[PDB]
Amino acid sequence: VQLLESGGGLVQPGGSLRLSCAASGFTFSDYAMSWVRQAPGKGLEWVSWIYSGSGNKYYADSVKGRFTISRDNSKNTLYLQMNSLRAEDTAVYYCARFPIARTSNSQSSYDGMDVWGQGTLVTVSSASTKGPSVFPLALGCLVKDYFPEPVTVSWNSGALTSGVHTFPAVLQSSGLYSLSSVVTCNVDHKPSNTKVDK
Amino acid sequence: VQLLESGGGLVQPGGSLRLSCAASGFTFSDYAMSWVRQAPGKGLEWVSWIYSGSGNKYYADSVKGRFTISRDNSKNTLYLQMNSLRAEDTAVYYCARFPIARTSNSQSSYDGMDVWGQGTLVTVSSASTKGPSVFPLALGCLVKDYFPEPVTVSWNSGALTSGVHTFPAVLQSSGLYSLSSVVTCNVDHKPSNTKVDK
Amino acid sequence: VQLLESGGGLVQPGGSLRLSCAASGFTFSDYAMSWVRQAPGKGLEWVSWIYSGSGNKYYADSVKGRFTISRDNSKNTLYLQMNSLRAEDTAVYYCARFPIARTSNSQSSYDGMDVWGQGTLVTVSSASTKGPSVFPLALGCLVKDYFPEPVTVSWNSGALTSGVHTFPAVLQSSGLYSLSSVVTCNVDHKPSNTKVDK
Amino acid sequence: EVQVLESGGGLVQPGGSLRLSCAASGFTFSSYDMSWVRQAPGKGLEWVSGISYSGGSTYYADSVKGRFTISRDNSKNTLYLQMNSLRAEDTAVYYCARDVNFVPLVTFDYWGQGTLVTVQSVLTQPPSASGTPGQRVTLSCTGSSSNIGSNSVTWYQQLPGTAPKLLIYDDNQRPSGVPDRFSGSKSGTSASLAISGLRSEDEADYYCGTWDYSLSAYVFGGGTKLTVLVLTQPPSASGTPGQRVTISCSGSSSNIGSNAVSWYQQLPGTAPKLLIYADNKRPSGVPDRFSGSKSGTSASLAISGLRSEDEADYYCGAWDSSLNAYVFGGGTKLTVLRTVAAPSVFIFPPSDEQLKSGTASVVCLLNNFYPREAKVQWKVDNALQSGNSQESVTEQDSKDSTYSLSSTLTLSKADYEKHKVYACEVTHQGLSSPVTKSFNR
Amino acid sequence: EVQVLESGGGLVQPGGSLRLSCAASGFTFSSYDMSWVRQAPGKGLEWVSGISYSGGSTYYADSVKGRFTISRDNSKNTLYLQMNSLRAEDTAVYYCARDVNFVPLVTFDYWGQGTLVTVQSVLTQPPSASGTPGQRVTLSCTGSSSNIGSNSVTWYQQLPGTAPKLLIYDDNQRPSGVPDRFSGSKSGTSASLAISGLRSEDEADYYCGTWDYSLSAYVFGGGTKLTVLVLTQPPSASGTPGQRVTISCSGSSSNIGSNAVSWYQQLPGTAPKLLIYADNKRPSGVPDRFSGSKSGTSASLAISGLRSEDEADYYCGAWDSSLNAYVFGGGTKLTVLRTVAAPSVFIFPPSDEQLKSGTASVVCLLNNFYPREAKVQWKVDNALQSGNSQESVTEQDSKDSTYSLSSTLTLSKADYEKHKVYACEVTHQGLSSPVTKSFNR
Repeated sequence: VQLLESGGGLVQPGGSLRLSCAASGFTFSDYAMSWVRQAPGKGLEWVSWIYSGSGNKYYADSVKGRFTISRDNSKNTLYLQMNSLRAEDTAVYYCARFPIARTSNSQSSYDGMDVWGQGTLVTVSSASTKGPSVFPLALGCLVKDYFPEPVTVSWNSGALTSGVHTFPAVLQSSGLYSLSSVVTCNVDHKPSNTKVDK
Repeated sequence: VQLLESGGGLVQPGGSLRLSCAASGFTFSDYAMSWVRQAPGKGLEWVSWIYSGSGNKYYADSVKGRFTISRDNSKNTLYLQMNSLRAEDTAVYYCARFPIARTSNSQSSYDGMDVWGQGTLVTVSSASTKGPSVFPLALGCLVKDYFPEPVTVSWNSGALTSGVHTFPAVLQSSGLYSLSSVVTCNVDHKPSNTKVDK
Repeated sequence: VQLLESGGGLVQPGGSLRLSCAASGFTFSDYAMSWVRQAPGKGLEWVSWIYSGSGNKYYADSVKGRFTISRDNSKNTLYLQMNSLRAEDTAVYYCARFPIARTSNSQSSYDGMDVWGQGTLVTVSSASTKGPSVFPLALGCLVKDYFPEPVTVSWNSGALTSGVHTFPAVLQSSGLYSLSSVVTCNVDHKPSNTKVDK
Repeated sequence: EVQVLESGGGLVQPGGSLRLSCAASGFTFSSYDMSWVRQAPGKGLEWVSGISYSGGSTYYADSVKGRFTISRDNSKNTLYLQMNSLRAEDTAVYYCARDVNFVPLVTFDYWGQGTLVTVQSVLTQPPSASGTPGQRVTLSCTGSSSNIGSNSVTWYQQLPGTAPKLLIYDDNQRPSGVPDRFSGSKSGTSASLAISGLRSEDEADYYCGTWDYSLSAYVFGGGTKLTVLVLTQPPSASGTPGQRVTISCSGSSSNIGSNAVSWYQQLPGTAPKLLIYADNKRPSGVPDRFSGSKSGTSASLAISGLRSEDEADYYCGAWDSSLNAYVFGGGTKLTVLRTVAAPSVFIFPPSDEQLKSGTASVVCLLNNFYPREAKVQWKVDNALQSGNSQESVTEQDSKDSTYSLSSTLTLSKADYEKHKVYACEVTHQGLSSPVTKSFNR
Repeated sequence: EVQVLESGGGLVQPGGSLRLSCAASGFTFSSYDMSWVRQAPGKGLEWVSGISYSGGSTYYADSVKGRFTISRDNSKNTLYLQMNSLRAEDTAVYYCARDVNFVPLVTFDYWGQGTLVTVQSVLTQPPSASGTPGQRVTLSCTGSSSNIGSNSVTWYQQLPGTAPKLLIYDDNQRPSGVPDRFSGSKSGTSASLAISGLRSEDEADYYCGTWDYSLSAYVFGGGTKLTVLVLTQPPSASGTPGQRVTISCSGSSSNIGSNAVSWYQQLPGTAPKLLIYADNKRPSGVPDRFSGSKSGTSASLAISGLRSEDEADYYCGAWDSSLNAYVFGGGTKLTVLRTVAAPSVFIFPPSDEQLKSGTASVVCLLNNFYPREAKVQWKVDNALQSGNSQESVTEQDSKDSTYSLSSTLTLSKADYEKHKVYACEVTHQGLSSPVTKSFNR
């Protein structure tokens, strides 16, 4: 069982885009589906829930009207159109399978959000991207002035694993994030699509 | 199940009177009965206990001789003759049903004081009564110079209920009590039998 | 079940002697046996372990070569020859039964040191003995200048038992121990074999 | 089984006749009194008639007196109502009720399913009474000295579209199957029922029934259709390893009381893992120590035997019947009580690529320290920073169960050389004496 | 079932005869040795006689040698004792005991119920031994080299008024049904039983039995009747909402140790509600969080998940066996730990009907403030009142869970106009800066 989200990236305020959640490993039509929002460094904020397209779709009080959830059981996908996006919606979206069908002997997360996907990250901001700048320092390496979060930072491309502590990035005056990996450093920024080996 | 007490009122020191406790909702002869004293703003003093008239009547060490408890199972009433009343006995008397018969499956407050009546109030004092004086003041209304406690004070005859805070009366130099209701005021004094709408 | 040790006493440094452990109350041949050392006011230091004479005998790393353990199942005894004794070995030796045979339903200290004897006391020192000298002080009596530890001190030959506190002896500049019993005093020194009633 | 089937109801015309027959099995039908009771569509119960154990004594309601004949054939154990000269008011649903006790203490326990026949109340029970969940509602019957005072008062709860069900008999007792929640009461010529706490299954019509020694009928009551009208979670619970920590969250009846709560464990940087899915049950693949228990409106997640893997954010989530949302808890931040460690303090002067970049980010680090509370003050030659340094602490270590903090002071390129020495002073419980490496330009 | 019934006991006369017959079923009666054992009323067991598996070898106690004949008919699987030329000392209760093992290691496991026949001990077991609950008591048998040293020692526990029960056999082991608590021991010619920890069910007579290869009898032991040897309540407990508060009261053995404690919740201005009626049990209609537990002399009322409805006076009450009074508890004033609120401060000049009445009661009020501790000082133009103002605070609010206080200064009619300004200063944690409305004449 695996749910893979796609469509998380740079969004202009008031923009429109589409999260696609490919669900595999289970009979997609039998379980309800839901989207759950998590603001960076904040709690789980439920987004929406669906079981059938012709049925009733449920939405959070703050997203009623500007969000639209849908299914495609032929493709085993769950789609979320978000339009007229507001500032507080910059977050990580998880595609979660909500079982609603319990069987006699098989006891399975009935009504519990059972399995959560890796989740994509949506940035609702007009600020443009900027490639990370890596600066080598317990050996460490700062990565400053990259937009937006996240960036994948590692030591020796994952060869050296023990003792690698990564602290969460910060929101600076320029609005540009910065982390540092402490024990070559590999810094991979997907939104700007730059791989840097320092 | 309900126990209603009657006979609480003005008592001259060393006087004599009779508390009558009408008990309904249970087989009176199937449960011991007791009287419990509560001095105003103080704990509960076990007054007395009875099960059968031919049976021994338990009395508190401070009331042995001056109190007499009795039953009337035909009338389903519990009677308490108090005579030669002393000053400390000004209090509230509760008529409490003390179950002493436990049955096999029915588990019921065996030996626990199960149900307590509303309780009457006995004032052992030679001071005469005086009608309450109501003075309108968060809207408030003082009620001063009424004897004895209690007095039923309310806002708009119970129509306005939220925010009505009543503080306990005080014993002044004149010996005359006073409260105030804060948020027309209805002040009903039973011992003097005056209903005042201010 | 009881294990009684014998042979604890004065030992010249580099001397030789024999601890004999008579074991009764159990089938001696079925359980392994062991010797455990406890320096005065210190932790348990395992000495040695045996199960069969023809099998492998195990010894502590500090006693390999200078100690020899053996059994006598006919006499139900466990013997320990200690020779070329060194200074740190002044201690109390416990003869401990180490069950190694667990049966189906009977669950019994399998592999646990099950039962420990009273333990003898071995002093590896060239200093000669000296009879205790009582010094009466809550009543009390001081047993000073006795060698070696232990000495059995009591009040009224064990008749007066409550409140009798005995503190461990000390190693003085002269090397001579001293206790005191506080609440006649009976002081019995086995190594010097003197019974004193003061 | 003491079931009583009944039939003989159908479309008829006024002034005609109709034979209703109900057959009783599972008990000695020839020893218990029985009766026919009538319920007009959308109206309270009206007791038609009643026949004794022997069939000798028959009682009829005065509204139907003289035209209905109640009869009982014990050989086939069946019982008949012969309706003759019918009226328009008789269109209703008919039940035959078994009488537990003799008259006058009539007690109707088992009722027929209902035969739909198409063709005032003595007890002035209130038309309706409104209640709220968890309330104590007293719905009071009312009668004369012949109705309430002398004979037993029996309370029936009729769910919408079902046969009535006995709740209270003999003024006080309850059958085997009625929760103690319902309590009878009777005083003089006025009876009452007290429901302490209400649920969704108490939505029903409650009728009071009493025999009459004067009217010689079992008068019923009128209607009284009883109507029923955020997961607050601790922000950060904690406990020593090996302890049992109780994370108790509470919402409302709509939030958690009437819906299945769930408990999720979100470790730092990872997706949450459902530890509890029912109010109590636990999914496979989760250690048995993670117990769950929902009492009323409060759900408790009990984590026994804490370890370095047990430190995470524990959320409780439950569906809302009112808001229609799977509302989560605030999020309890569970942390283990570790022995206070010694903060290893380091500092780094900014690199020369900082100078080539135009800024200077000088970093100070406190590694392997407990607890979370610690302060770093940038003493730049006996001078304190004024709101420019920013710091964030790590989460509790996955294995060492300790914290790491880094404070970064981001000053201007020209600001780095205008001063000579920069240093960071640390305030923590593990190091009473401050430790600082004073690097120089 | 290996039961052994027995009969043939009744009123007889000295010098007569009596046939006792016991029938054994459930086992091969013709393969196990059996015996007759005797217990004088209020005296230790005395082993009458014993017959082997074949009935060939018979053994008799020398006190009854030559006058009792033990016999065994295997066809009907029954066993008889023919008592002839009886004496006055033979009035006792007789049992027939199954012998698990051969002689000499006799082991009496199953015993008859007892036949009451009306008409010195070799083992010097102590007459009695006193123990305490949780103690380690060693009750030691004693015999010669023929009794204890050579043959197995078996320990029987006879409860008052029942047949004996085997506890220890073969000096060490226990039957299937005897707790490991009991431990046998034997050294030389002295046996013993060790009971580690004692309960109310260890009150019994403990006998040591051993065969003799010289005396040729199964001598028992003697007796050794093992014998086992104001509700002070906190004035004001408290806790934050959602916490579990323990209200622990303690009286005496007469107060609470030997009588059922009860816990009552008196909300302000209302009659108390019984929350706990037994030492542990809880009446219906009370939330399940109100737990009760009486350990020894201390009763604990545990309130889990506090709320605005949980603040009340919690009394513990228990009957006194000595004083003969339902002694209650001092009264614990439970209050919830709320966030400190801001006292809303008001003041009222006395009305003109005060002037028409002859007094002047000026009131100052602090509403919606936490905690209970707060002070009001009547600053009448930089002057403090001298013991004339009186104030009483409200109880914690039923919903807001906060306090309201009112201070009344009752001064003379002429005292109101002799001064110009009256004001009240407030001291509370929620308002560090004092707030006061300075009204004027």
